[PDB]
Amino acid sequence: YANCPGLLDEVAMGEMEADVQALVRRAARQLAESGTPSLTAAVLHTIHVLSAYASIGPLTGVFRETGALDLLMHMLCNPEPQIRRSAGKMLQALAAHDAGSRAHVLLSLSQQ
Amino acid sequence: LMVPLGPRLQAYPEELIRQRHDGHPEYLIRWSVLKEHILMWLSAPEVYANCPGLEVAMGEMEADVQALVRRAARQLAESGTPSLTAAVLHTIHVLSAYASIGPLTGVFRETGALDLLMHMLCNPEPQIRRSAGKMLQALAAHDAGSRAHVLLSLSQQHMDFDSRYTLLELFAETTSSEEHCMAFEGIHLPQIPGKLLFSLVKRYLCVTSLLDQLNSRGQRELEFSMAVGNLISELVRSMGWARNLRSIFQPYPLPYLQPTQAEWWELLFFIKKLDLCEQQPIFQNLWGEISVSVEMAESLLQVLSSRFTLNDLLNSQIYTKYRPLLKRLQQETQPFLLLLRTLDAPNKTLLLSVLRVITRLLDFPEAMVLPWHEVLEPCLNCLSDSEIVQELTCFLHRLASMHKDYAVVLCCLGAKEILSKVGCELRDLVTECEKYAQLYSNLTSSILAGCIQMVLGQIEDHRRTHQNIPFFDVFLRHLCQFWPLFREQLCRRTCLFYTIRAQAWSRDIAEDHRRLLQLCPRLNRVLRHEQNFADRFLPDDEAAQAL
Repeated sequence: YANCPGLLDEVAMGEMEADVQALVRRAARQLAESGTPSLTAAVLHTIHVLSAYASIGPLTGVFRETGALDLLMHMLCNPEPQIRRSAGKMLQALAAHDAGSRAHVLLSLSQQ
Repeated sequence: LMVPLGPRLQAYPEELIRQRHDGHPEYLIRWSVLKEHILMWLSAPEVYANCPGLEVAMGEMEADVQALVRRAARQLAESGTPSLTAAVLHTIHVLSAYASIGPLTGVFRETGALDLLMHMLCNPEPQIRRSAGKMLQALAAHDAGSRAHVLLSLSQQHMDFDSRYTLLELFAETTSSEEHCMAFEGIHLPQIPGKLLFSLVKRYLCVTSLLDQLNSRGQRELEFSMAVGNLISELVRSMGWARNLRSIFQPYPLPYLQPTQAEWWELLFFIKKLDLCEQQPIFQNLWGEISVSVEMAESLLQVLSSRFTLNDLLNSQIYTKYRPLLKRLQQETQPFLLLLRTLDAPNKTLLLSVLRVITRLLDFPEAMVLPWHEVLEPCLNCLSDSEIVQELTCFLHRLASMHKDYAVVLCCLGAKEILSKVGCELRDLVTECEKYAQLYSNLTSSILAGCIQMVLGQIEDHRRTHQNIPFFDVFLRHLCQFWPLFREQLCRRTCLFYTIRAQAWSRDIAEDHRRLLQLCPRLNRVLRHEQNFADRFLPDDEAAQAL
């Protein structure tokens, strides 16, 4: 109020969070099925969709709330190199929103 | 697979982008060149020859996009809140993310999203407008044709020249596709005034839309013919350059060396140029593949010439082989060229008469038909006699006080620095708006490059057709008489095309050895077509030998 006062519909946000939860479920289903390149390409498309979902600013609380972190970590341990790079880009896009997600992600990534 | 392009140039493909006389699915692919990157259209057998390697979720995402658009309808209908714009912005983020997927383009177009973009056109929020532009850019990345359609629906809406400039600049920024992306020339392409730019932009949009939609077939023939003709005519006019106009392969008899429709094409184009009242009698007298006699063509040419831009046709080749002063200058724009040349020459009597005449003639607004602008190059480049210099400055000032479009034309001419070097109010005239020269340069260069892309791509596509767009001779000839750089582009294009075809033929022949007996006539036909191309469209025997 003293220095800069001027600087002072989430249903769709939560809906997209739940939809991303279903999408991550389907993506992990494809990851368990990642023995055929068709499902691998579909999983890459799903990961692109997941990143686009991650492009939001304020919904990081839901993004972690859906427990996407562990699924993403498993995806980083997948032998899909291009998909691994894409997931890394998605995590980096996530990083600007919050630091704690990144810290926990890499920290769990270390204990392998 | 590595493609040997040149002594230092090599190439290699990147990915499939799209699909489509074959009547079969096809594929357009980009190719990175290591020594920029090129784009090409191939066919599935040629794909297997050269590029061997390269579901219900689509339905789910389509339902998501449809429902999202339905929600965004209300998200935009309630644009009266600080949260309204932000929710619309989030919706736009989701959309532009979705439309970056190939299949989503048809869904968005089928979703009536043109209505959404239209509601975005009237955006007082510059953030919302630029976000819609970003969405359109993503749509163009998805598919150029859908982007053309959307921008046309935007164009489907005498508006303010400033508003016109705003809309056109937005469209130029948004539609800077990879095709619109092109190499800077580095050589002086002359100034392009504003209204010419707007008209040519409209024509280019028409041409691109028709070309994308190309694939009875006579409809496609007429569409491509009319679009290419109008574009070539407008580009020649705005450039104004129309006022200036043995063995093919060896360095026994050659079977290919031993062996008009385009005239009818010009005739039909001009008959289409005639209005309904004008064109109807000629069409009735005629009553796309009309067979005629030379006398019939002469009669049609006379009938066309007998009624009424006309001087532009008078400067053509088909005419060879087969307040009153303002209207007069309209009938003969070459008289305007003569006036400009007369001013384009010492003594003070001639130049004084020229200056006084221009001043006393501009007083009548009837100059709207005349361009009155082509001279502006030397009026600032050359002029420095005291009275003469004052007269030139006052003439520029009068032009500035007349038209803000002509003011922008002088702004591109950079009259600010010169009038600062000077008898100075013209500098203040130039100090009206200095934030449009980048727009002028960008739009002009991009449009010229786009036209060159169109012609080169058409020739490449015809290479498989082996069978005439109006005035195409004029454009390629003017570009033929720059030519080093564009010639480099042409030879690179031909090299890639023919390498792909040759590898395809070799792969086919490897299957069965009986193929060569049928192979020989194929080479005959190909070499014949190349010889025809070289004979019709290439002056320098050295150029033909290089090709």
